[PDB]
Amino acid sequence: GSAKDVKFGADARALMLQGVDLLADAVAVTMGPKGRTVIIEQSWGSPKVTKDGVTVAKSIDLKDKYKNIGAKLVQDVANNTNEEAGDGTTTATVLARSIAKEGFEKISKGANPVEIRRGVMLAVDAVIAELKKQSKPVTTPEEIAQVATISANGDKEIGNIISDAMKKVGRKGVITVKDGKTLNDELEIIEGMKFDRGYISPYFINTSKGQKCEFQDAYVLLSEKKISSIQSIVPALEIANAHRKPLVIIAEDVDGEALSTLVLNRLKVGLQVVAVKAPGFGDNRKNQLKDMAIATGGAVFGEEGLTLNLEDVQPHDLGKVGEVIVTKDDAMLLKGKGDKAQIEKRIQEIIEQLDVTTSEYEKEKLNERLAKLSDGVAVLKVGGTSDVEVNEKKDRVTDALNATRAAVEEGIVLGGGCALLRCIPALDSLTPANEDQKIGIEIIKRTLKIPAMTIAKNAGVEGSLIVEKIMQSSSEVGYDAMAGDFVNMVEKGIIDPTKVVRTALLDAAGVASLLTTAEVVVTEIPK
Amino acid sequence: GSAKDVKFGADARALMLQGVDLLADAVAVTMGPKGRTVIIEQSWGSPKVTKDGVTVAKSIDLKDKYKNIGAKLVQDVANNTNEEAGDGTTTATVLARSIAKEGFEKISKGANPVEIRRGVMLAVDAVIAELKKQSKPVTTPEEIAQVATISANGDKEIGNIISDAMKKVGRKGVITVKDGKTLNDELEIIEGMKFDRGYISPYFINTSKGQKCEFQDAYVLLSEKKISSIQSIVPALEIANAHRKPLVIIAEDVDGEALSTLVLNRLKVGLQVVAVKAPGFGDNRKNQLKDMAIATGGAVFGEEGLTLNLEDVQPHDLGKVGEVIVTKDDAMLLKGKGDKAQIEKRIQEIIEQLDVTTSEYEKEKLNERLAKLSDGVAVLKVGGTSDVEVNEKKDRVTDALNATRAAVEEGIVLGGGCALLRCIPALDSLTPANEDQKIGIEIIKRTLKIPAMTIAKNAGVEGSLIVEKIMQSSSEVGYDAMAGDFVNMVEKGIIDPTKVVRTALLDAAGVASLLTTAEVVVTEIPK
Amino acid sequence: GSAKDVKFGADARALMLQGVDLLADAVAVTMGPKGRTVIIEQSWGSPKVTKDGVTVAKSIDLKDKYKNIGAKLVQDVANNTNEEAGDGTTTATVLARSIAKEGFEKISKGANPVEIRRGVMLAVDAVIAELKKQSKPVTTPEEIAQVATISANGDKEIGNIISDAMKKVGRKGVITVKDGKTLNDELEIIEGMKFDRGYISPYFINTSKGQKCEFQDAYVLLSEKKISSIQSIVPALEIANAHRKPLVIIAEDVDGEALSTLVLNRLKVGLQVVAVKAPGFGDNRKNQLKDMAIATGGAVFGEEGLTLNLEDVQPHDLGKVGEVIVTKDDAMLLKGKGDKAQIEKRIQEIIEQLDVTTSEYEKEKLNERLAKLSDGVAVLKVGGTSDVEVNEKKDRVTDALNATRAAVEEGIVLGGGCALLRCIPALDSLTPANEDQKIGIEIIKRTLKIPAMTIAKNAGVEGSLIVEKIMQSSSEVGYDAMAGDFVNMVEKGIIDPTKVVRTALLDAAGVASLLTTAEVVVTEIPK
Ligand SMILES: Nc1ncnc2c1ncn2[C@@H]1O[C@H](COP(=O)(O)OP(=O)(O)OP(=O)(O)O)[C@@H](O)[C@H]1O
Ligand SMILES: Nc1ncnc2c1ncn2[C@@H]1O[C@H](COP(=O)(O)OP(=O)(O)OP(=O)(O)O)[C@@H](O)[C@H]1O
Ligand SMILES: Nc1ncnc2c1ncn2[C@@H]1O[C@H](COP(=O)(O)OP(=O)(O)OP(=O)(O)O)[C@@H](O)[C@H]1O
Ligand SMILES: [K+]
Ligand SMILES: [K+]
Ligand SMILES: [K+]
Ligand SMILES: [Mg+2]
Ligand SMILES: [Mg+2]
Ligand SMILES: [Mg+2]
Repeated sequence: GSAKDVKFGADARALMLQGVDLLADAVAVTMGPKGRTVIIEQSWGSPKVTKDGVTVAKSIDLKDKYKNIGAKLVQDVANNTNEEAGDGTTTATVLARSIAKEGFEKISKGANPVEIRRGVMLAVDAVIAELKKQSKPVTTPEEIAQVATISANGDKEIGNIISDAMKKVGRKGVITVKDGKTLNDELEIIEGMKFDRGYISPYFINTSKGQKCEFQDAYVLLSEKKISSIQSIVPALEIANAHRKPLVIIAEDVDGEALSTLVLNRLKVGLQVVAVKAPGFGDNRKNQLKDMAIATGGAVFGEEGLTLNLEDVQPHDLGKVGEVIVTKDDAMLLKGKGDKAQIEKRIQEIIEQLDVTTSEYEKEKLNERLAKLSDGVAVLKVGGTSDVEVNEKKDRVTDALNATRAAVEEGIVLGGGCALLRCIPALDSLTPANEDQKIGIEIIKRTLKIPAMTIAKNAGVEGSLIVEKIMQSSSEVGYDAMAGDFVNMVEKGIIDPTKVVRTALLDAAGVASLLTTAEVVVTEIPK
Repeated sequence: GSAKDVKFGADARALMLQGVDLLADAVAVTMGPKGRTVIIEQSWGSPKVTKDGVTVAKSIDLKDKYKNIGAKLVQDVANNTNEEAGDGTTTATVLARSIAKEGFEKISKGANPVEIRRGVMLAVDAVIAELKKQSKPVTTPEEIAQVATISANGDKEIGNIISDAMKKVGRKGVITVKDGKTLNDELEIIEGMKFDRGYISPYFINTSKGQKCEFQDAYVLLSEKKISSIQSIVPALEIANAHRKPLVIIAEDVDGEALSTLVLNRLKVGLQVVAVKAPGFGDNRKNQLKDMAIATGGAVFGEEGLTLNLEDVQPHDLGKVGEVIVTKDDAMLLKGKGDKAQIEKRIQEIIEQLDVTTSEYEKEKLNERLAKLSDGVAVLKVGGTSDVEVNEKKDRVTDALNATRAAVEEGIVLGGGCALLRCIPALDSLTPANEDQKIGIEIIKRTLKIPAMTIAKNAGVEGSLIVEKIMQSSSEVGYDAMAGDFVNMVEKGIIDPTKVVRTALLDAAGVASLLTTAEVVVTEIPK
Repeated sequence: GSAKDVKFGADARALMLQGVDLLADAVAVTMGPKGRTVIIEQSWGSPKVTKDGVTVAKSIDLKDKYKNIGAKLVQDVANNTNEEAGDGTTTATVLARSIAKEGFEKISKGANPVEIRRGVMLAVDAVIAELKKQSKPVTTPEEIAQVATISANGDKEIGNIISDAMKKVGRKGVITVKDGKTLNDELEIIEGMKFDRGYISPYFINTSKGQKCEFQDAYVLLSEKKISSIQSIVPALEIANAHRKPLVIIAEDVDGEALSTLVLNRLKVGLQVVAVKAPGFGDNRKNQLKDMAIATGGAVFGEEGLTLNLEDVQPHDLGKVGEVIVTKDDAMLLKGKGDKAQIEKRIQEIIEQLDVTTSEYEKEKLNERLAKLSDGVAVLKVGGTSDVEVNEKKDRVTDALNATRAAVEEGIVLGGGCALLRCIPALDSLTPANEDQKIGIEIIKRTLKIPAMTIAKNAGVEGSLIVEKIMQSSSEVGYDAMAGDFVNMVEKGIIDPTKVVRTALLDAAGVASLLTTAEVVVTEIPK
């Protein structure tokens, strides 16, 4: 409806490339062991100091809307890489800038940018196949410590404490990061669990920093049926809220009108309540529900056997937890106030059920329930002098945790950008169908050298010479930019998760190759 | 006396470097066989298209006076290289920019830039000594053709015609360049003379294109003594007024009172007249005077023997020339209208004088006089379609002539910037006296790679990789950027004059190392 | 000196292409039999209506200096085509625009525009050779009338009167164009003379419309020797001052003081005088001076035989002419007041001298002198109702005369742009040395279709379809754009001079391929 400005061809592509180049130039200074930090002014308080690429990317918006379009596209690259992998956002940003620049350079009258994008996608699929060929699984805790050390900008203490938390809890166990009042980082093992169901409505977020709902010493209400009716929730609301404590409502399916009343009580008067869907798709749902009620000290409502209704609720039928953390994709409970003897009885019942199962699939669920109820969770308190140092270290510790989980689930490859450098001969064996696919393959081939060049450039040396010497060396030799010398990467611990590398490459390639197909750009005229 | 703006330290150096970088970025696009051209708008008509570095440097002035200071200093580098060598101005410009940038980067509180300049000078002296050690004298006309071909941006026709002109006339003979009316270039051999005395007053310049006085079918007046009195020039100026041919007055020392009269008659009514000092010191001066008089048909006035006064001049005692060209440092006569028999008698007299002398010093003067009478003068007429193409081609022809004469004088070294690349181990063997001299030596060492990197960069390849592969290769192997491959440069003809390389390096180094000593910049406030 | 603005690469090239495109779009509307006219506002009086391409080109200057540079370069193309051939300036303009656009489109990082220019020159040489093979000489006066009709925008009356003037006077004879007081054009045969020597000083121009010096009923002074002394010109100038007829001074060589006095008298008080160099080299010069002194009724001064000095001049020793027209390169006398018996005696003497010559070179000079004395001068009086119509028609008549003389000199080819279309297979049989020469050859190959496409576009039809059907037809078939149908071009008389076509192509190609080598543009900042 509003008036629009329309730009065509080379001028529009140059303006979007200027926006892409500005955002990527800001992001790229943080890459590698010799990367620097970015200070972002916050509107409410102290400025934020970060080395995290997606944090820098999300904080940059440009007044020129043509440049802002390219900035938003590179921001999409960084955000998608952060959501899918939790690391490698700087790598994804510089790869996206490289693909966008080399694709913009190749636009001519006879060129077909859609087929160039098809060649880019084919080359990226070939590189991802080569990366999966080069990947090896993580077998030792030393590799875990090395991955967490590299991902935390070379901090050996973070790698050691993450390796210790993974040894004490498990490789698939849950580890969380929260603020510490001391100067040094500390690791504690406490009671709790995490399940992979997020919140149902986005109106319960009272902490806008992490988009999560955080309550302490809250009631948790369990039910086998869907907690729906007004005569089921309103007396429950009165009993739970009116006991000077918050409320957590775990149910099967919650969609309609009662949560709108919950949102009305949250926004107008300030009801501290949260509602989460229950996990499971069968009898495992009921088993985890009973385990929840035993661990929190609460009771199952609307069950088939006892038939306890939500119309008659008593305060002794509600579980008490020391903390509840609800995010978009998962929620978790800390320090339930349930009886220890009942938890031990349920654990022994789980042991007996494991002793009488051989289906090789219910054993997995029973072992998961036993690990959820037995070994506890890991909490990392990040020390530091001030809030800015603590937040920067939180960013690095979260990066290290995400990269360590990715390395556990999908293995490791050579770090320092050498893994992408070793996939160039896989591109050399490709036969393009036409000239535009050859252009796209060559774009990806010249893009694959960019992360190692950026890492070497941030170290103050010439990146092209370093990359050439890496390619002329054997397959195990790369460049330690911190020590500034050519070493065996595996024995020096400079390794990357395979998932992070392939996620960054795919997320950069899709958006940047889509961007290079543009001929016309339409913007609103500024008012 | 006007108001001034004063800037200190890093901001002033950054603005000066911005001006230096702007001028050097404009100049550097013309370097090498794949360099491009610069179009400069002319106020009086058609724009000029040039590949010549000093023309681009002279054509750029900046409104910001802090940037304009650095622009003027780099312009001084280019102009000094053009005056001293006639070639290599683009190389001097990029070397000066490199030295200025690395010197500005290395300035700290404890740094002493004067001692850094001392270390720069010591390193440049070492590199020039290595260049003299690496030089090879020119022995074959094929080397002459190769030098003239390389200096003329690679076309073999200019190199061949310059080689033919130097075969017909001689290695030390005089060759001139002027406009041609045909499409193709052509070489002619006509009879004439050249001596190394320029004009005495700058008011005789009629052609502002080359700051030279050009007359055709002109009178030549000769005298052994100084043409001094007013009554010595009143018959001469009366004959010039009464015979309609421009007057060339060659004398010993001309100053003060009647040169001012010639200026007055040139500016008010427009008398075509020029005054040149006589060449030689002693009997050689009067011998050359008699040679000029008998070659042009004129007579020597005020001589010791005949005692012919300047008060009584007859029209048959004045020489006639088909052309006279008077530049700042030399003068030339072409097509003297003298008797052939008298010239032949003078030539046989010179031969007989040589036959009875063995002094081995004035034998050189006698051979010079015989060459001036008998060897000939080459004229290159540059063909083309328009004035812009003709001027652009004459730039390269003049560059090739200057480089060929320099190669005759001082020999040849490897082209493509490889000669400077082979002087890096000479810097590696130096022991600096202190830290600042070490800084200057490292500045020169990193500067020595700049010309080859610029040549490779203009060829569309990565200059650092090319320079690394050259340095890892044998001493005879360099990079042909025209063919894009690594070749033996002597047998492929890619060679440079030694004088051009050392002149460009010295002229860049002195000015740029003086520039890097600055802390305070004082400019006038614009009105 | 003054502050400069420097632009790099694609933006500067786009700005100069905008200037080239604007000037060529203005010029191209006048092309062909259905071209339209351009009105140019004049500062002093009525606007000028023209179909002439170089007149439109020289009248356009742009405030944007970057666009004005390309405008000046295309103006140089048009001016060089007008000077060398006198026709085909619109064709040269559109060819130059085509070459500039296609060369600007083909510039990339790896492209070498200098070698592209070399390929352009090689392709243009091949096309010019093919045009010379395709050319045929003019044999019949019907071909003369057809050429003059085509060049005068289809005006058969102009072609007929030019053919009649060439039948009465000769194909190599002299024909002049001036204003007429009637409505229709007239042809008058007078007795007069023309030689190929222009004025010595450019200060003698009185009519700024055509840069020519025109006097009526003028004195003519001749001298075998150079008119040298002030004592030689003072009797002549006192006669020309007293006896009051404009003074034509024919001399051997004039460069000095008396011409400065002539210029001073021209500028201050207004002495209507002209000075022209003497034609010929040797005894032919003396014969011509005696011939024309007798033909004008004057006398030869300073001769070897009679020895008549320039100090004693009488009014009966000077010739009288009805008109004198002195341009930059040639001069003419009309209606010399000589004795008929003396001219007849000299003509019979020339016949007697022809009867005793067999060297086949002095016979040519004697026949030329006989044709000068007895052939006659044709004068075309151009009719019209007003000055603007007369000026437009005189532009067309001058174009027709230039094209007719070019067709006499070098023959004819097919008109309508078909001659350039038939040279495409000559480019198809070319093997380029590298990729850049291939790019230049392709540029010239696509450019060769532009004139016929422009002619068809001005006719209101689709040019590409017409050019495709011409190329698919036989070699003698072209497109009559006036009749709008495909005909035999020779049979219908749609023919062009070969010299005009090759001159336009060469003049466009040299400047436009030089322009496509630009990377940096330096302009003056406007004040
Ligand atoms: N000592 C080292 N030598 C060489 N490369 C190293 C070294 N330490 C880390 N790297 C490399 O640096 C890269 C990680 O850099 P960084 O963490 O700053 O960026 P990112 O993972 O792309 O983004 P972000 O952490 O901002 O989400 C990896 O490729 C890793 O292999
Ligand atoms: N085919 C080639 N391969 C490699 N280097 C080459 C080749 N041809 C020329 N060169 C190098 O290019 C340089 C000359 O470039 P150019 O003439 O443009 O600049 P310049 O001599 O520094 O300055 P200017 O000519 O503007 O006064 C020399 O170093 C020469 O060795
Ligand atoms: N009837 C016709 N059919 C086709 N082509 C024609 C016809 N008459 C003329 N032409 C062509 O038109 C062109 C002449 O156009 P025009 O005279 O307007 O331009 P020009 O010669 O390039 O420039 P200018 O006359 O302005 O100096 C020639 O190529 C000629 O062959
Ligand atoms: K980073
Ligand atoms: K150059
Ligand atoms: K026209
Ligand atoms: Mg990281
Ligand atoms: Mg040069
Ligand atoms: Mg015409």
